[PDB]
Amino acid sequence: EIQEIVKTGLWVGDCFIYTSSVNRLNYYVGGEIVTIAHLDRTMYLLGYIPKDNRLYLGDKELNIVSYSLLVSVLEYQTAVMRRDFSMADKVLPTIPKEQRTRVAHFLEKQGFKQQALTVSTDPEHRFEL
Amino acid sequence: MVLLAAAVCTKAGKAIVSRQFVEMTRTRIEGLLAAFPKLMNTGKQHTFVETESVRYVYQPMEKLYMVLITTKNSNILEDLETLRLFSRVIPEYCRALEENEISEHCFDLIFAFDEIVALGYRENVNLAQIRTFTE
Amino acid sequence: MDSEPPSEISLKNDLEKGDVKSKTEALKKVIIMILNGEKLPGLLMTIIRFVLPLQDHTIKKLLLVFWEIVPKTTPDGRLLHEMILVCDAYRKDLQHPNEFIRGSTLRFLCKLKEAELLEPLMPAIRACLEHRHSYVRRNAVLAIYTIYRNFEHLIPDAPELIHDFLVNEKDASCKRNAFMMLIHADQDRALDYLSTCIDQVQTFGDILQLVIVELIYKVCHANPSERARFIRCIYNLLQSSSPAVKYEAAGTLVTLSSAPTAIKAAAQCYIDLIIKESDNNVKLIVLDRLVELKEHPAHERVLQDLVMDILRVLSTPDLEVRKKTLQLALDLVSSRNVEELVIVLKKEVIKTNNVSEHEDTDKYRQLLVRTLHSCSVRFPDMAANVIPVLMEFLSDSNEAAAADVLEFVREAIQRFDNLRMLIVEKMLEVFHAIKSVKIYRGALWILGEYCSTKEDIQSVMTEVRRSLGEIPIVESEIKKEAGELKPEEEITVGPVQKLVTEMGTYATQSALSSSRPTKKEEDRPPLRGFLLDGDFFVAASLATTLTKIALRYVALVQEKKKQNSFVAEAMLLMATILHLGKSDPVYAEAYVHVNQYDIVLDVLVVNQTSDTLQNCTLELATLGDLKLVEKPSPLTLAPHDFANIKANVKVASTENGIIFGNIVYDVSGAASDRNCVVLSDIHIDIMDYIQPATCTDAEFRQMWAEFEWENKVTVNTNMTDLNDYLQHILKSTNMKCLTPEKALSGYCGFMAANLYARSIFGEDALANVSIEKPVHQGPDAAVTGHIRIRAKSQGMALSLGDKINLSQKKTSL
Repeated sequence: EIQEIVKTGLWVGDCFIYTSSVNRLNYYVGGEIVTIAHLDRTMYLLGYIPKDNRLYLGDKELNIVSYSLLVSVLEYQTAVMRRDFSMADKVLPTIPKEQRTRVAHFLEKQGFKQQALTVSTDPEHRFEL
Repeated sequence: MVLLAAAVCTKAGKAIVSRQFVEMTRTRIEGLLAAFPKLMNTGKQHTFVETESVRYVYQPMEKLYMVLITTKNSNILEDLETLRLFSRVIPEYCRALEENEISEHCFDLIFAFDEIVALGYRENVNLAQIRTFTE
Repeated sequence: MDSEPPSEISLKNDLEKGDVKSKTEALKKVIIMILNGEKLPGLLMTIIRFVLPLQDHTIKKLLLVFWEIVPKTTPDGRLLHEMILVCDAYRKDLQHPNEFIRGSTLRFLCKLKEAELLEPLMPAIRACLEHRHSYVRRNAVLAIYTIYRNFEHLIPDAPELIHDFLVNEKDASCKRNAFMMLIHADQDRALDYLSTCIDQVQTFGDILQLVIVELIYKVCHANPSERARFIRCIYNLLQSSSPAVKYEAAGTLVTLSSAPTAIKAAAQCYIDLIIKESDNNVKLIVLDRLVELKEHPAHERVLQDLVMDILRVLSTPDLEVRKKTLQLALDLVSSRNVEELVIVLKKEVIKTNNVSEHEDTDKYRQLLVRTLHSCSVRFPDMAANVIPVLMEFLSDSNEAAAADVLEFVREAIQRFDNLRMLIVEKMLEVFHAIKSVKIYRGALWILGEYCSTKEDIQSVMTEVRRSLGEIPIVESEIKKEAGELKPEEEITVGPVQKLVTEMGTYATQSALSSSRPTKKEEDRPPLRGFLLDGDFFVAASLATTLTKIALRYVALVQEKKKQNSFVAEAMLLMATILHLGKSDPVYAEAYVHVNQYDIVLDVLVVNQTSDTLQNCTLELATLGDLKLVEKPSPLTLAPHDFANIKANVKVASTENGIIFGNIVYDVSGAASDRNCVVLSDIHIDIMDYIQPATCTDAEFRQMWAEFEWENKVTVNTNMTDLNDYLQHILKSTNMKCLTPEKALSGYCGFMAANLYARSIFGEDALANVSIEKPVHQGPDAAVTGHIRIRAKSQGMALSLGDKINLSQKKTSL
């Protein structure tokens, strides 16, 4: 059961990307809820059109807004969920600063403090691990 | 006591009617009410304003201030709630606030004050409850 | 009867009259005069007589009212007994079928901590043991607790009477309505019972259970009371880097600044903090959490930066919110402050792009050029951005608009040596339409330093040199400037050498060159031509000439410490500068004594006379800001009495209507014309009345400006520094030596003190004590100090002026 409520949602693979009533775009992996991104306003998932390389959102308007799904983050975290911590580390060169620390914290929550230590950019997170 | 006094003020520069639950604030009551409620309790149109190290909670009605004062506090909701219940009880006695009519019903208001807040602890009152007493 | 202290004779009459209304009104009038604090015992027998047994609630309620605010004091109609006229027939009142009279009686009776009513209040719990209302049961737990408080901490108050004696507190927990007067010192079993009650709550009652016993294992269980405790409990379980995202704190918090812009400004601050925790350099201060709203994905839709743009402000919302917002742009994003300040400055500073950011008032324009430019001086990357934007500033092409632009950029070149070669050609352009000083000054400096780069210069300079506008300060700036950089690298009909010729003529010489200069006579008296005239050893060439000076920057120039800088964005700074950050014969003999830190005025009162002075009373008076902490109290001053009587003294009070002199001391005795005499004990001054307060350099400076302090005296025995005599004496005329206004060196080094006080005289008091202690071969007057003084109409200025000399008193009786 997932913490952030699903106002609307979409399945990208077996991973569920949904909007939340917090305006949070989160994805469900593992039975764990991660925030892929923050929505600034209330948005609904029209669908994911591979052509545009985008997820198409709409406001109150019958027009288009687009969010590309942050696949590198999602794949890091998904791999972590599966208990493929090394695999998620291959993703890490393309996870930036603070995101490596976060993804590391994901890795850690699932378990393996050390692999999380190598990816975490932040020294403090390394130091605690 | 947590609640020093429960006081109805005129910003004429005096406490029009007021209640001292146990003998402490006699003359003290008038000076506090007279200075601070004149400045809107020194407020800015905020229900809580604290001055000279005494918490003043208030509501303006005309040239008059209905005032609750504390210098200690147990909870946020509570201080407002006794003031609020007081504000249901006060127009039954005096038809809004106004110094002459407040003055005439010193007994009414004062009795409500004892009943509402007893030994500084905020009891509850209601206009029907008030009736049994002044009957 | 609002407050009328003499009316007690009429009240007695009104109190019994055979008309119930009149009696009620009378008793009511007594209540209102006591509450204010006025006369009441005369009445007592009358008051007490009608009301006593009756179940008729209103008079009874009125009498019940008067017994909690003065019962002890009034004694005509009551006297002292165990079953007083407060409670004797109020046992009937307690035992009436109507709940109101019983309830009321119980409530006042138990409320008193009176020992002459201790027994009657104890079985007074009977009146409310039966609970006809929520009010009756609450009235009971509070009354048992009040009985417990009143000398019954043992077995007189603890068990049950028939249902409560300290057990309503237990009962309340399981009953339909709760209220626990059990906060301290009461039954353990009830405390335990309240815990059970957290679940089976009554909400008012829950606030009473909760003040006693807090912290839950749950989320909640319901109701505002539990909810209010809960945010406290949450802050515990995550203290770490503020709350960050405010919990249930948010609801009260808005009202905390209802006046009205300040809430948004505050809210904006929290929202900025929350975004991210950055590097936290100089004005990069965002705390809270590192990731919780990120910053800056390239796939995030419609992005974080949209909210960040609000914070970049010209005033885009209102001024209070503006000042907060500019700091807040700087705080989330920059390098320090420099990066986001350049962007922000680019928007604010004057252009040809938008005319909603340009203005024809010269100082503001200039300041805005300096703010943009200070970013370069701070950080390199900004130099490259600044120079092209500066040229856009110029493109406005008003005399003045060019002018301001030229003035900063020229400073930038002093910092930024042969890096801004490119700008020179742009800078010349608007130099020809001219009505001001500033344009000439600045242009002549760019065109002058930059000469190697260009070759135009006779042509550009010459239209201006024969044009008019305002030219004082033009002279100074052109004087050091015109030749510079490379000896022969220009030519239009005047090479660099013609320029040196020109440069010299403009400074103070004479020469046909650029169709003569506009003026020659220099700016402010000290500057003159001569230094530069001597100079240009090697004709306008980088060596040890004007060029050197021009392509170098005076002292250290780095940061935003205000060394070729101006410290952020010019509009935000005005607000920061504003912020001061202020923090019958009678004989007396007397001395002041202190034992065990008790300060007392010793007085001895002497009757050297054989005559009678009986009727002798001694008083110390409250004059104004002087006060008695206890007058001398002996009834002494009798035939040939010597006595020592101690009058305790205070220095701090509030003004009384009687005289304001030294110390008044009053002895009374026999005589009927001068029953009271005023006679003196030793000196206390007018100066006491002043109240000490302090200033910082900003408050001092503001007040200096605010009102004049020209007035000076020189005070002897200011030979010494600030710390010694001068501080101690200044203290006694309630002053204090704070911050400096000095400028010390090997030739300078008068000690300077900035003084402040806020006198209870309708004035402040300020002064500067300058101590002329020789740090030169020719001192003012040697050791001594001149105190420059003021007060707000300089009526206390004078007090400062003489109370920094000397001051001492002693006696040895």
